[PDB]
Order: sequence, then C-alpha cells, then structure tokens
Amino acid sequence: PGIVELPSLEDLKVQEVKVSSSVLKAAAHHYGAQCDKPNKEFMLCRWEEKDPRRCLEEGKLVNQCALEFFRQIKRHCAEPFTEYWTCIDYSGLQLFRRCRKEQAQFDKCVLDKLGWVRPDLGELSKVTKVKTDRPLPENPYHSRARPEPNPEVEGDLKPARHGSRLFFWTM
Amino acid sequence: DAPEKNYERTMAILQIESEKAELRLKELEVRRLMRAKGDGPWFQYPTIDKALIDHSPKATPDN
Ligand SMILES: CCCCCCCCCCCCCCCCCC(=O)OC[C@H](COP(=O)([O-])OC[C@H](O)COP(=O)([O-])OC[C@H](COC(=O)CCCCCCCCCCCCCCCCC)OC(=O)CCCCCCCCCCCCCCCCC)OC(=O)CCCCCCCCCCCCCCCCC
Repeated sequence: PGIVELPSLEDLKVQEVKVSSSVLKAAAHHYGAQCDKPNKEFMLCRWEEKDPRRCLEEGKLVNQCALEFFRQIKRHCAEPFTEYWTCIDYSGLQLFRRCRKEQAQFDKCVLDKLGWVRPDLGELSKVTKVKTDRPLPENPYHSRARPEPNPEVEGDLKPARHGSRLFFWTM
Repeated sequence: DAPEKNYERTMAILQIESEKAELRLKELEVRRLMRAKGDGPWFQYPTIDKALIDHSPKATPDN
C-alpha cells in the first residue's frame, strides 16, 4: 500500500505543561471552567476527524490555553494553590475529600483575586455545543464506494407456469 | 375419438411439454448463473446486518 504520512518533529514541538498530575488534579475544576472553549474545540475535532494528525493545531491551542491558566494562578494565588496541590499530592488515591480546607482557601483566594466560580457537582460532565469554522469531515473513515445492492422484487406474483414442472406433475 | 380430436389434442400436449422443457433448461441456466455470480435473489447467503452497528460517540476517538 501507500506511505503513511506523519508530521515532522518540528511540527510537534510546543511548550508543554510541565507540571505533575496532582498539580493538574488540584486545578482541574477551574481548568474545566476557564479553559472550556479550546478544549472542547479540540475534543470535537478529535472525535470528528478520528485522526490526531488533523488535530495538532487545535491541540496546540489547548497547550496554549492551559499554560495561561497556570500563569494567572502563578501571578496571583501561587501559595494557596501550592499548599493545596501539596496536600492533594500527599495522598495515594489523591482524595479531594482529605483536603477540603486548602480547597476552601484556594477557592476563596481565586474567587476574590480572579473571579472564577468553581463548577458544581454535575456541571463538567455536560455535553456542550461548540461553534467552529472548520468544515465537517465528509468521510472521516476514508471509506470508498459501497457496492451496488441486488435488485429487489417487483411486479404482481403470477402463478407458476404449468405448475411445478417436476418430471410429470402437471400441477 | 376423431383423428382431428387426437391430432389437435396432441398439438396441445406438445405445446405444453415443449414449453415446460424450455423452462426447465432456462431454470438450470438461471441457477448456474446465480450460483456463479451471486447477483440474483437466490443463493443469498446471510451476512452481518449493519443495523447492529453502534454509531454513537465511543470512549476513545480513534475509531
Ligand atoms: C361446482 C364446483 C364443484 C365441482 C366438482 C367436480 C369434481 C367432483 C370430484 C372432485 C374430487 C376429485 C376426484 C378426482 C379428480 C381427478 C383426479 C385424477 O383422476 O387424476 C388423474 C391423474 C392424471 O391423469 P391425466 O390423464 O393426466 O389427467 C386427468 C385429470 O384431468 C387430472 O387433472 P389434474 O391435471 O388437475 O390433476 C393434477 C395432478 C395430475 O397428475 C399428475 O400430474 C401425474 C402424477 C400423479 C401422481 C403420480 C405418482 C406416481 C407414483 C405413486 C403411485 C402410487 C400408486 C398408484 C395407485 C395405487 C392405488 C392406491 O394430480 C395430482 O397431482 C394428484 C395426484 C393423484 C391423485 C388424484 C386424485 C385421487 C383422489 C382419490 C384418491 C383415491 C386413490 C388414488 C390412487 C392413489 C395414488 C394417487 O391420473 C394419475 O395420476 C393416475 C392415477 C389415477 C388417479 C386417481 C383416480 C381418482 C378416482 C379413484 C376412484 C377409485 C378409488 C378406488 C379405491 C382407492 C384405490 C385403492
């Protein structure tokens, strides 16, 4: 068959979000609130293209919008967030329920200094509508022409010509 | 019976039986072509229904 078409190594270079998983999980609800739009454009492009190579640029927007999410935490509320992801980082299963006072301090400092509302129980699992200008992929499976089906039956059913025609049976 | 009666009755018998014989030869040729090509209503052995396929958005996108 054909050559697989991969992007080059310079096409994949982007400033990564070089933080740990507890830093991400501690900031997760405000990330799902504030970084909604490029993330949903990316995941819509990701389920519609069904090909990561056609989803790189939108993905870079994700990696553009996450970092600006953290710098805006780093410029204003670096220390309550630092205590909060440290307390999240202690636990094995990384429980939100073991760290409610640092969560309250972080949410209070964020709501005062930046004006972000933490999403409630039920909001981040909603299915939202996304306004994009990219075209809908007309063939995301790279399929081809389906074969022509067999012709159907039509016409009124006439009786059998001279019956069964089985050797001598005249009916 | 009259010779006219037997004669024309024999012609009716020969019409019916020659038509049955030509239809049997056509039936054999139709069966041969439908088994060879598979494009007729006979020998349509079952394949999988595509109404069974789930086209919902799945868990991972690459599918
Ligand atoms: C106002 C509204 C109402 C009006 C009503 C008007 C009518 C009133 C009466 C209605 C009731 C029906 C009466 C009979 C209608 C005519 C049927 C007929 O004779 O067909 C001739 C039929 C074909 O002859 P034909 O010259 O081409 O056409 C004349 C008709 O137009 C044939 O016409 P067809 O083209 O339409 O026929 C179709 C086709 C025409 O036939 C064919 O296409 C040829 C192939 C037929 C089958 C051949 C099989 C061969 C291998 C097995 C042989 C088994 C052993 C033989 C018998 C041993 C004895 C048991 O027949 C069949 O497919 C049926 C199979 C044969 C059954 C016939 C009816 C029997 C009814 C009584 C049963 C009594 C026992 C009978 C013997 C048992 C075995 C059948 O003859 C044969 O097949 C030879 C056998 C004789 C037939 C049965 C005789 C019936 C009367 C029997 C009285 C005596 C009984 C004694 C005791 C029992 C025996 C121990």
